[PDB]
Order: sequence, then C-alpha cells, then structure tokens
Amino acid sequence: VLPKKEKMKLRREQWLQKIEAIKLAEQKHR
Amino acid sequence: IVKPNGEKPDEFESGISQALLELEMNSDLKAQLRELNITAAKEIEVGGGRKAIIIFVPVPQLKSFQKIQVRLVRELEKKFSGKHVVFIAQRRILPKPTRKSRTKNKQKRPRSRTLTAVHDAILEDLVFPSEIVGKRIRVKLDGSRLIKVHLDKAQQNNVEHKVETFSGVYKKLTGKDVNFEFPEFQ
Amino acid sequence: GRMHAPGKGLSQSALPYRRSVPTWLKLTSDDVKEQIYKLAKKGLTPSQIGVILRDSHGVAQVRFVTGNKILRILKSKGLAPDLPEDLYHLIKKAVAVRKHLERNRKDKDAKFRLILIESRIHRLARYYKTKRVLPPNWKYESSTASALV
Amino acid sequence: VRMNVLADALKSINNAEKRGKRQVLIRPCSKVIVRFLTVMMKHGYIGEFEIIDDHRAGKIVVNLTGRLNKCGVISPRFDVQLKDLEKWQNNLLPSRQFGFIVLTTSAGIMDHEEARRKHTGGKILGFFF
Amino acid sequence: PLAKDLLHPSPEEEKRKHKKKRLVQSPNSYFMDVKCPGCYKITTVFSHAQTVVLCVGCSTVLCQPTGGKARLTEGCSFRRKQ
RNA sequence: AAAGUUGCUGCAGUUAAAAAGCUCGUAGUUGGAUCUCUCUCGGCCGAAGCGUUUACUUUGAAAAAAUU
Repeated sequence: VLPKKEKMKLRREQWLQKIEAIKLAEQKHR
Repeated sequence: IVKPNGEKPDEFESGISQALLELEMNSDLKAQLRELNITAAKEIEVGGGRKAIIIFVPVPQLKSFQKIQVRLVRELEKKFSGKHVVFIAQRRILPKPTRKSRTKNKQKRPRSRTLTAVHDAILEDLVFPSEIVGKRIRVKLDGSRLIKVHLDKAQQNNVEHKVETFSGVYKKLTGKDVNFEFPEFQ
Repeated sequence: GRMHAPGKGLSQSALPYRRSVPTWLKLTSDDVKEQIYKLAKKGLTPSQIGVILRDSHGVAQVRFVTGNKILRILKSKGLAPDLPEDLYHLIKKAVAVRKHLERNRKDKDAKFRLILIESRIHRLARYYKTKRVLPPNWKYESSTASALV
Repeated sequence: VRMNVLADALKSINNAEKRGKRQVLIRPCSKVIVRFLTVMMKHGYIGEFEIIDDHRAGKIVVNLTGRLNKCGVISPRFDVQLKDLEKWQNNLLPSRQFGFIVLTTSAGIMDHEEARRKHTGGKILGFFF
Repeated sequence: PLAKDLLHPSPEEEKRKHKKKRLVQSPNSYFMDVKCPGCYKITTVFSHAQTVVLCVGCSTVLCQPTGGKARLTEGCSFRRKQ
C-alpha cells in the first residue's frame, strides 16, 4: 500500500497532536 | 465483678458492677453471672446527644458472655434509661516491630495482636445477634476509606435501630467510618 | 496447571465466608477432639478424619470449631506418623508401580509414570527437609521404599 | 504461574480502558495495587474504586472515567536514584508535563514530582498517561 | 452492553456462575438432616458425601456415594438445614 | 554514527535466517495475599546494649593535577 516510514511518521505526529491538544485542554482548566 | 488491668475502679464501672450484682441477686442469670467478671466500662456520645455504653470484658470468658448477650442487653436497658449497651472484648494492640525498639522481643508478636486483626475482631464483637456476611471498602476521591458491612438479614429486627450507635462506637474506638447494610438476598 | 500432566482443571473446594460455627451444631470442641482421637486410634489419615467428620457428624470445618487443624491436634497428643501422609501415599504408589514393573518389564509407560512419581517424591522430600519435618539424613531409596510401608 | 499481580491489574485496567468500558474487576487485591490506584485517583485518572473483601486476597472494582491513555508496569523494579529519575521520565513519558513514574520510596508510594519535592529515590513501579 | 454494575450482580447471575467465579465465592453444597424410615433419629449428612452413612442406632444405609450429590435410600426423609 | 543489521533502553524466530522429537529431568533466573527503644554511673544529658541482619534511597567525610 504505502511504505511503513510515513505510516510511522503519521502515527507519531498524530500522537504528538493528541499530546498538544490534551496539554491545551489541561492548561485551560487552571 | 470489675477486675481492671490498671486496678483503679471508677464510679462508672462501680455502678455497672452494682447493676450486674442486682441482676445476679434476682434474675434467672444466676448460674452464669456469678462466675463471670468484667474489666472496664465506658459511656460515650453518639447520634446527637444519645449516650451509649461500652462494656470491656476479658477475652477468654467472652464466649460465655456471648451466650448471655441479649438477656443482659435487655435487662441493662431496662435498668438504665433509654440507652444502648454493646459488649466488646478488651484487646491489646502490640506496636508494629520496627528496627528501633526495646529488647523485650525475644518472641514475635502474635497475629491476633495486630491492628487489623483486633479491629476486625472488634467489628465482629460489636454486632452479636447479626453476623458479618460481607465487607466492602469504598475509597473516596479524597483518599479516605469508608467500610460498608453487610450483615445477616435474619436478625435485622433486633439491630435495625442500633446501626447509628454501631457506627458511632466504631468511630470512637477505631477512628474509621463504617456504615451498616442488610442485603436483600444471600 | 498440573505438575506433571498437561491438564488444567478448576475443580476444588470453596470455603464460605462465614467462619462462625452454625447454630445447629451442638458438638463442643472437646467432643470433636475425642472423635478425632478415636478415629486416629482406628488408624485413619487426617484427610479421612476430615471426610468422616464432615459427612456423618456434620462438622463442616474442624479448624472453625476446635481452633486447630487435624494434624496439629494429633501432634499435640502425639498420634501423628513420622512421615507425612501425602509422602506416604506417594511412596506407596511408587512401591506398587515398581512391583508392577518388576513383574512386567515391557511396560515403558509404567517406567515413565514411575519416574513421574519419584520426581514428585523428590520435590516433597526436599520441601520437608527444608522445614525440618524429615531429618536431613533422610533419603528416598528404591529398596528402602517398601520398608517405609 | 502468576507473579507480579500489579502487572496483571494494570494490564486489566488498560485493556478495559481501550474497549471503552466504564467499570472493571481486578483480582487479586494488594497493598501496592491499592496505593497505585489511589495515586491515579488523586490525579483524576481512574475515578473511584471499591475493595470487595472475601477471606482471601480481595478484589477491586474500579470505576473508569475516560482520561487514561496508558497505564503500565515496569518490571523489574529498577532502583531510581534522584539524578537518574530525570532520564527515566524522558524514557517513559511522551511529554515533560503529564504522565507518571510511580516510585516506592521510604516516604511511601508516590509520583515523580512528589518524590522530587521530598528529595528521595526508590523503586520504579509504573507510569500512566 | 458496556453498562452494568459489577458490584451488584443479581441473584440469578450469581447463582448461575461457577462457585469460584462469583463476586465472593461460596459453596453449592449444604448440610441436611435425615430421618430414617425405620426410626425417628436425626442424622446430619453432607449433600455431596463421599462415605456411606450408617444410622448410629439402626445401622441402615442412609445414603450411597455418587459422583456428585449423595443418593438417599428410598423411604428416608430429608430437610434442608440452616 | 547513520543502524533498532547485536537490540539493557531496543530486533526477531507460521509462510522471508530462525522453536530443540517429546515430556519427568538438579544448579541459575523468577516466585500469590497478609503484621499501624531504653538500662546503669558522672554534668534535661553524656558513655553502654543497639533495635534481627541486609539490599535500596538521602546526607556527610575523604579522594592528584592537567582534561571536560
């Protein structure tokens, strides 16, 4: 289908995106 | 009647000894109460100014006291005013053996002398006509535990009004929050 | 799973939460202990004593009534054997299988199962040597095996 | 056979959380398990739990809430000197804000921030984010 | 689906489960008291008894051991106890 | 170094290199739940027994420069 390199990049990028989203959500609580 | 381990009788257990003396003079509890003895007594507050009586009795005669529980409870409630009396054995909490203690530990402390064992035995001794058929510990958001006791439903009709006194006595002499419950089925 | 078999079965006994003696049991602790004494004088293993007391007399758990287990009750009086009952039954089974093997030399299945049995014997003997029930000079030997029974 | 019951508890909770369950049963109970669950409770991750007490090792029913992404054990219980602690979180946490190394120290079972405040080290038990 | 109280199972489910796999395990057997047809005496017999049970006075076989529950002699009367 | 092609962090072993014919079969590795400080002699203190032993963690002493 598509090489595993950009699948790994997409997964780690979306994971850091959830990290940033939950960081902003938890910062909003203060 | 009263044999304190500190051997300093106060007027409270003096009046209690007089009460058991009056019952052993008159009532049918003559072949039991003469041989038996108590050790201490205490009168505490529960439920917004409701006084309750705790009778500390020795352990090895405890079972004999277990045979004559409800008669003594009813007759001592008749003798005094509207009160509540519970029978709880006198137990010794030996401290946990740390690496800094006196040299009396040539022998280990028995498991029945620990905090949890004595606390569970006190919870067992406090409610005689019902039996503890289950126990839960609900651990709240604050980090504080709340013990819930599931009792025998066959004997709810004698202890349904003492659950507040049970919780108050256990809070006074244990410090832990306990609620009492009756399951619908076993 | 099983220690030498490929089985993994769940079946066992399940004790109830009520450790209290039931109200309908009128036997005192010393009466139960006297029954234990006469049953042991009849020549019974503590397992057999527990089964008989559960079935016929209605004593559900001897430790819940008397406060001590059967082997400790027999030990305090002194009516307890030198080697424990599970090791006795294992050694008896090993003796029986070895007799069958000396009569029947072609039974390689019996050889394999005898190896299983005496390995179980070695594990239990190691445990009993570690907790001082057996003397440290005790050792299971093939010819001495029938002498223990 | 069953060794390290804390690993079993944390795996059960994680597998329950990934299926979007609300409530999970844990057997057997332990002191270390209860302290770990209290640590996750105080930070608002696993809500509420109650200990069912039979006369064996008990069980725990835990009310899952939804915030927890991954709770995990670290086996073996590596010693964590206070310097090495920093390295550890960069190995286990996806950020330097959230996630928790849980240490057992002589001051108790706690997280890495509280262990840094109390200025002590200990054995690493897990992490949750 | 995905929404039930594990802390409070109903009697039918907890009865239906295996005796070890309940919320708190509990046995399925019971002690029952038996009257011999040829006498009046009470004998307390385990439901899943493995030994053949003789009357203490009449020596009549009350129950025969089977794979599970004991098989009472016909004529005997039994009552669930406790 | 890229390299996670030596993998403790951190690889793999159906079909690509790879799991032993199969099980009993010591050492080594791993092992369920549980337990909340004082006695003598000298000026409240100093000496003494430590309290079962450790492992673990923190503190302190002490440890050449140059190099970093």
